[PDB]
Amino acid sequence: KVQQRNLGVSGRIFTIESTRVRGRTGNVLKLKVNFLPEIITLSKEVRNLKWLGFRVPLAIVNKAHQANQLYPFAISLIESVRTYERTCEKVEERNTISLLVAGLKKEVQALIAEGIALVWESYKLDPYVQRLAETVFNFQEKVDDLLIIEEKIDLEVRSLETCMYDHKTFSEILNRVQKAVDDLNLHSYSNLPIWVNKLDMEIERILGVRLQAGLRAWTEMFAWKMVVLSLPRIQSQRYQVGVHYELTEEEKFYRNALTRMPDGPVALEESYSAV
Amino acid sequence: LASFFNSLLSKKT
Amino acid sequence: LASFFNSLLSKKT
Amino acid sequence: DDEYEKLQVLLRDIVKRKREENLKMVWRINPAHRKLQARLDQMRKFRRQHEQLRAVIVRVLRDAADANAIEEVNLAYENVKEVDGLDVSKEGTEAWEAAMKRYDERIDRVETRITARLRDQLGTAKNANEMFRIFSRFNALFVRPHIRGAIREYQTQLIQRVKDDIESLHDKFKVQYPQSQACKMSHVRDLPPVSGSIIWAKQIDRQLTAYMKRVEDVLGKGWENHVEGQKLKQDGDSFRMKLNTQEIFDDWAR
Amino acid sequence: ELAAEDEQVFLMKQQSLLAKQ
Amino acid sequence: SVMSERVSGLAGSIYREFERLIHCYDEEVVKELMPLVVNVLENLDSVLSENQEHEVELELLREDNEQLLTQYEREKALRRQAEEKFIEFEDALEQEKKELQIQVEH
Amino acid sequence: VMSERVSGLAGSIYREFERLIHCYDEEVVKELMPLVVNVLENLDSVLSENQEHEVELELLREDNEQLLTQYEREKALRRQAEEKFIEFEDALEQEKKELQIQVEH
Repeated sequence: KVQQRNLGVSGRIFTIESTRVRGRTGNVLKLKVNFLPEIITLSKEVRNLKWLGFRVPLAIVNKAHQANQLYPFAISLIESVRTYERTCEKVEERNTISLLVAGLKKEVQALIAEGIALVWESYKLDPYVQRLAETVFNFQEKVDDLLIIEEKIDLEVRSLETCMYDHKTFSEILNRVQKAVDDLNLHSYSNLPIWVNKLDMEIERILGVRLQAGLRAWTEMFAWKMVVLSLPRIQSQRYQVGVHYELTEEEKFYRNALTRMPDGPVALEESYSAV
Repeated sequence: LASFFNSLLSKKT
Repeated sequence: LASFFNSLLSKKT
Repeated sequence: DDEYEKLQVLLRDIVKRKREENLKMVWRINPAHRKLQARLDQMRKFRRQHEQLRAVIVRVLRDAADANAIEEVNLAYENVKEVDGLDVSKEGTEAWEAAMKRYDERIDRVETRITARLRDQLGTAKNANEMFRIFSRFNALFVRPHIRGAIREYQTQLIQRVKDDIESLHDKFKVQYPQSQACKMSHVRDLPPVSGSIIWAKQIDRQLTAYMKRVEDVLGKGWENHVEGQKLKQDGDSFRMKLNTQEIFDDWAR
Repeated sequence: ELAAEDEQVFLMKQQSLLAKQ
Repeated sequence: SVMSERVSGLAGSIYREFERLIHCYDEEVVKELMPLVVNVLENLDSVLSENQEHEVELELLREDNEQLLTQYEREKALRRQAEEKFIEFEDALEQEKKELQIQVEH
Repeated sequence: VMSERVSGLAGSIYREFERLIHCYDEEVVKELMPLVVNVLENLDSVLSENQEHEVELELLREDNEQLLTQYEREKALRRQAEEKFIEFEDALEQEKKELQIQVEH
């Protein structure tokens, strides 16, 4: 059966096959490494049966030796592509964070697309393996780190409705959120200001709800609205220094929270009507 | 690049 | 290259 | 070796051309100089690490314990030196083996003695700065794996102190140059604000490089691949990417 | 911004590059 | 042909001087000098764009040289490791088959 | 050394400069000298740097091609040696165990 099948490793290292996957009407085509597991089991069988005194043909031993001299690049490629597929499925689980890791996905896809041109017997196979494995491990740990911080950020945002109306606890919660965004900015993820602004509209809506609750609970008027209105905004690109521009009051504090009033401006009219 | 000073010239024509 | 335009200028000043 | 390989190729292709004139054909060769070659290989693999240890020992160990250590190092080298190692004969080989064992025992005793000379660090250093200084002074002794393994409870505290300093400098950079008091103090000392910002960012980067030097000294060589040094090196790289001053200079020039 | 492509169309394009060379 | 910042800066200074000379005397100053300047200005961008291609080709082909050298050295060494294991296996099992031959002959 | 294309364009701006100097006054180019010598020196120096890069490029490309060819030949020799080794392995072990079954007879 082995001398009928005629295994052997040749061609380029990657292989794009298309399978029909259940649950999806179209075919989903995936990426696999051009190294069949039958090659590895053939290597194991040749190393096993040779000691057993069973005479194996010369072409089989030749294929086994060529496989064993090409194995360490192949197993590393298999591990890299499996880790990449697992991490891409993990970021496809949470669609809210796809734009945050576009740069790393672009880098890894570029390293794959460069590596699709390499044949198995090429001289370039030694440093490309190390570079691909390093990049894929870095991408995977960056994704896991961002998953943890995004879960914590969602927890801290959802803790804002149950937070009591005072400037101290609000300032502490926004300080924690600003520190988490600072941690995002230190590791230089892609599309940070867009995601920060998308967070900031949600947090301004939540602060508008809390200001509504405080205003109807009021029904010294000026002092109660400075608890929310003097809260510092979330700054995305704060690590940069040197530009001698000053942000206005609208982009430093939540001074547009009155426009985010869910019942319209009538709650402010109802507040002023009692005076 | 040639456009810059061509515009420079056509100001008064 | 300085000397040549230098001559250009001082040749009659 | 290469001339012998080419000649052996010549004997191969002449004996395959002389099959009908030869019945028995063996290739048993045991040259007499291979044992000498192994002797000089072992002699370099003694003398190299002896030079590496001895240069460091006479460099940085300038108490009677240090004089005892350098005298015992000299005694070990003289005890090996007094044995004629060029003899390929058997009695000379056993004398060489005995000299190697004696040198190894003397060197390991000296290593443990200077380990005990290095374990009085808490009894001497009461603060992390002088412990930093004495750790920097005695850095070259940590190429030895036993000395590297001997100091482990100090390295974690030193890494935590360096991480605290790095976080403190991160909070220093948390405020910007316009909101800093450094801009005011530079303007009162006739520094233009662009150049003051360039100066401020460069001195922050210099402090970052000094702390990277400190962690390289504390963890020894290969610190970037360590358990604690990996995060430190990655965050230092990512911070130095944000500390460059090219774009502000270009905008000023424009 | 930065917008890395969808993986499916990217590796169909890479499949075409595999086939053409 | 993307213009660099340095060529744009010195062309801006040329633009400054040309506007100053246009305002100072007349229009007739610039009418033959600017086509003799703009081609040199294009040549600066062209030679910088070619030079950067030279630099990236130099880096990639240099690193491919240091890849080739060590790969060939490792491959020569592992050919040598094939070439004495052959000899050791050969004379050892030839001596064993010879002792087997003489013991089966007697 | 001054390059010839820069020398020709230099001659173009030299006769232009002579025209503007003779035509109006002597302050026509008093603010134009250290700009234009900087531009021409920039072109000359970058072209000289290109000239160095070209010759070092051709040297490293040539011995790159040589190293590629000799490494490919070393691959051929290594694979041939391993194949000869495993063939001689199997053949000698084959007739050796044929000898020991002959012994057991």
